[PDB]
Amino acid sequence: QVAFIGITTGLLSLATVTGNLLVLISFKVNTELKTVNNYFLLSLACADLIIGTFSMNLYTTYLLMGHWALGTLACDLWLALDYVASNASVMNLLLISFDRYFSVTRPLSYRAKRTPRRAALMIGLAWLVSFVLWAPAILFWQYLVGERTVLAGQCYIQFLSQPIITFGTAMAAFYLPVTVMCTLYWRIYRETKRAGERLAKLLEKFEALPLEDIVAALKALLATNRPEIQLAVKTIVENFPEIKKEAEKLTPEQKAKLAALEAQLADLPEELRKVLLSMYLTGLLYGGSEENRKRAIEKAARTLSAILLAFILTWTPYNIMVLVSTFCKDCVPETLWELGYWLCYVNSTINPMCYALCNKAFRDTFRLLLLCR
Amino acid sequence: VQLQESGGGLVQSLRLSCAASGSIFYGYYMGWYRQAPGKEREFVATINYGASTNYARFTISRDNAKNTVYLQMNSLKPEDTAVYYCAVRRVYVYVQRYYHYYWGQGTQVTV
Amino acid sequence: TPENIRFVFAAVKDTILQLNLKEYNLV
Ligand SMILES: C[N+](C)(C)CC#CCOC1=NOCC1
Repeated sequence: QVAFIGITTGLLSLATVTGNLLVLISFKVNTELKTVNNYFLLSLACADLIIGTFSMNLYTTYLLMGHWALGTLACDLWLALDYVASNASVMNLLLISFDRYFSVTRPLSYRAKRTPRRAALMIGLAWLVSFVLWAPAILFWQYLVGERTVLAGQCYIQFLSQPIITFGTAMAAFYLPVTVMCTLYWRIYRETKRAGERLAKLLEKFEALPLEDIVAALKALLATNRPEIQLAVKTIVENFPEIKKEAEKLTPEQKAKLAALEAQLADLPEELRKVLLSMYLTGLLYGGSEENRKRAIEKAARTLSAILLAFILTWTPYNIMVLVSTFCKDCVPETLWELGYWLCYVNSTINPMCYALCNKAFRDTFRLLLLCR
Repeated sequence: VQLQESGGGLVQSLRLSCAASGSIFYGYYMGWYRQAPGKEREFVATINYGASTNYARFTISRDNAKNTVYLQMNSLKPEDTAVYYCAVRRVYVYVQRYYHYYWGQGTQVTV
Repeated sequence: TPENIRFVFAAVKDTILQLNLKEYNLV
């Protein structure tokens, strides 16, 4: 069984190291990392590559040998390293949830106010909060209370003997982030549903309003110099070449509707004809007339359930047993706890498959940087 | 559970023992602390699952037939004198939350 | 006419809305 465990944990470490290391080098060779949206994924891979290369290997050695043979200093260094890193990925999931939440509730205000300097600073807070929350307590609670409670040869968080400090830090690391992430992604699911009907009624109102009134209102909004719309025009124009791709993939009747509308938009400037064309296609595709709304809402439901259940099914068994143990010490037999402590690292090997490999730009550069072609 | 260390000690190489009538010591944690005046809790050596060891000269061996340990020391120096208390049921327990019945009785090894 | 501009501020707001959702593969 030691050979079976060593093989299965070794493959998960090789898969995690290869999965995250390739993600870091995918957009270094590829000139498409001029995106602050991918900064959070780039930093997420930094924490998960640390877990894959350094945490799974030193934990599997801790269980297979049934012993920590690297000394107390390496135990505290590993414990601080993987608790801060797993926490950093958790608050990079919270940072990503907050970024996606404010890009759907305030798509214009948030994007205009978000700059590469600001996004990088936000990542700095996700790592600084993780650092302060975990590194001081793990590395020095044996000096806050002057005694090394951790058993020699064992390696666990040394302050978990405290009954209220454990509850507090489990709230700040898992419970509050889980409720905040669940609520934020719940409002994301609802906002996606509202965006279905909203865009549908807007698509109706393009028909009612004459095109000249829409054009004159576009000029009346693009003349008043506002940084909210100046960025919006550049973003809309930039994604025009890959927005007409979905026009071919649109409905048969809807394709003729777009073709007729762009015919009237002929002889118009590039910053106004392409800006107007994006609005019509956005409400045409995502309007969800009869069943497209259900398909898109369920698509979001499946993606969000997979993203969230990769958090509950990976972290809740660990955190539930920590809280339960604080009430009844003689509970949750050790075999259950051991499997649940390893189970947390399963998020680090699946996270690249949920946010990086889910993108179309990724999952294709991987083959270019792995097949050497 | 009572941890009766069967090794008296006072050997001027030696051989310690600890017969602790336990229920589940498989896949657990057996060890020894050389509790001397210098340090109240000092690492000595530990057997464990997989028959892997880790010292602080000596040798420590396992036996799962009767839940027993043999700290077969070799060429022990005079500084090795201490009160070795058995430490099974450490089980490298996370937050010692299952059963730390490890304390037991301590020997008197004099070198 | 104020009603037309605030219509455009909503349609443009939702064009960025679905474009951001596409960037997250969430729609
Ligand atoms: C214990 N393990 C390192 C395996 C997982 C962890 C951790 C600390 O970070 C967080 N607490 O619970 C949620 C995130």
